[PDB]
Amino acid sequence: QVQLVQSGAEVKKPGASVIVSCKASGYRFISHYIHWVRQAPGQGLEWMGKIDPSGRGTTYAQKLQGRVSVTRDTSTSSVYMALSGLRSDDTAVYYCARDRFPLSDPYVWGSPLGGLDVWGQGTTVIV
Amino acid sequence: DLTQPPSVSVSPGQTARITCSGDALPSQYVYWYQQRPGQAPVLVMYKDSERPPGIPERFSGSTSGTTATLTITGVQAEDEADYYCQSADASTTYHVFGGGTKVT
Amino acid sequence: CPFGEVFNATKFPSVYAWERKKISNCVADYSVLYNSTFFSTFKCYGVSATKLNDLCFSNVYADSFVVKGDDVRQIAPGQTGVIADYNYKLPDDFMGCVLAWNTRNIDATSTGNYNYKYRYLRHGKLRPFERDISNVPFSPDGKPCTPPALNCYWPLNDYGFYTTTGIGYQPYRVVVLSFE
Ligand SMILES: *[C@@H]1O[C@H](CO[C@@H]2O[C@@H](C)[C@@H](O)[C@@H](O)[C@@H]2O)[C@@H](O[C@@H]2O[C@H](CO)[C@@H](O[C@@H]3O[C@H](CO)[C@@H](O)[C@H](O)[C@@H]3O)[C@H](O)[C@H]2NC(C)=O)[C@H](O)[C@H]1NC(C)=O
Ligand SMILES: *[C@@H]1O[C@H](CO)[C@@H](O)[C@H](O)[C@H]1NC(C)=O
Repeated sequence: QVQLVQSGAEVKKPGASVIVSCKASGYRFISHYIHWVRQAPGQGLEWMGKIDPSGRGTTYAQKLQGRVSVTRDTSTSSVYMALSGLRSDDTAVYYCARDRFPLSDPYVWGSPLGGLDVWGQGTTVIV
Repeated sequence: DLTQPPSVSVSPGQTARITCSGDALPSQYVYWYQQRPGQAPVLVMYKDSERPPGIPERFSGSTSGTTATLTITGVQAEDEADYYCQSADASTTYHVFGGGTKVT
Repeated sequence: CPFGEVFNATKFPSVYAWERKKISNCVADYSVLYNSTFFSTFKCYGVSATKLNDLCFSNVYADSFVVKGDDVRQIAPGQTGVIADYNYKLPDDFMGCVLAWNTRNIDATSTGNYNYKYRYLRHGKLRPFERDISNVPFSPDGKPCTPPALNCYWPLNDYGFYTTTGIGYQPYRVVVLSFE
């Protein structure tokens, strides 16, 4: 049973750090990438960053580096995202989404990452 | 940087062509998502021509050079949703999303 | 230098319609390539592949395509076949590195991956580093033709990659670095 269960809705101050979780289940957790995508109200989708759950590295957006920090918890099958120093533009619905690409043997370099498949329910935070 | 038209206005019955252009896409896949307003996106096409199960046989992706194209043949009244395209920076870092296309 | 824009690119082309990605105006490490043991060929002509960090080249051109497992050996100076003759010819004075790696887990659907095409008929041999993206009906007597007809074939054939095959038929992504 593949599903990504996120956290609940929250309200924050312009500068208070927020923690949004993404509990995984069903699928083999260290196989697929977990992406992080937000969406401002009235705006299109914005991609923040990804995580390789077997500790192999992070990647963040080119205008969000130094602000967003994601982390993984293999024991609880969860992925957390930390955003430090929110502004008025960081009010969005925060989507935790999977990857449609079973990662395996070493890491067959050349791989198709992206293709966000099993999107979470969306955590809404307001500054 | 991936750009696309903001709206396509089609009556039920015609063919809607949602184009998506980006200079960093002779070598990168396009992933197409639909989002009916209120909930999470649903992946519509992946790897420029392939359609997952549960997506009906009206969508048909394409890629002609540095230009993607999603085609809805026989548009019904439940296709009124935002359509986004996805790519990367010709590496597999910095995934980008399109500007959206409210198909009506 | 961006080597992820070449090697980590998701969509390589076919071998007949190969493409160059010019690498210019940047410092090149070259050591993300030979620190990896999963490369199945990594054959360098002229250079010795560990003395590349102290050489400054004018421009580096990276020819990227996809061949079959047994077709990798035709990517060499002087070799011949249906890939070296009709599809992609390397010069006899080639100075560069030929890198190839087995992408079975990407490019081999179990149904069959009939998206990579090679040219198996032509009128003559290609000159080195040349391209033929033309798909015209090939008639061996030279006259223009229209299939279906006798003595009339399309010049491009499909690899047809399968997951459950040996390593001579598995897809191998090939990047050919050319230095100047
Ligand atoms: C092509 O892409 C692969 C993997 O894709 C990468 O995924 C993330 C990890 C990000 O780094 C993205 O930028 C990128 O798309 C690259 O392989 C990665 O190489 C780096 C550099 O060596 C590795 O980091 C090191 O790994 C060693 C060994 O574990 C550690 O000891 C170090 O502390 C450091 O973390 C990284 O692990 C590796 N990742 C994988 C999955 O193999 C590859 O370098 C890249 N090629 C080019 C030319 O850019
Ligand atoms: C490759 O390995 C050598 C080992 O001596 C090391 O010095 C070098 O930094 C490595 N290169 C990369 C890109 O990790």
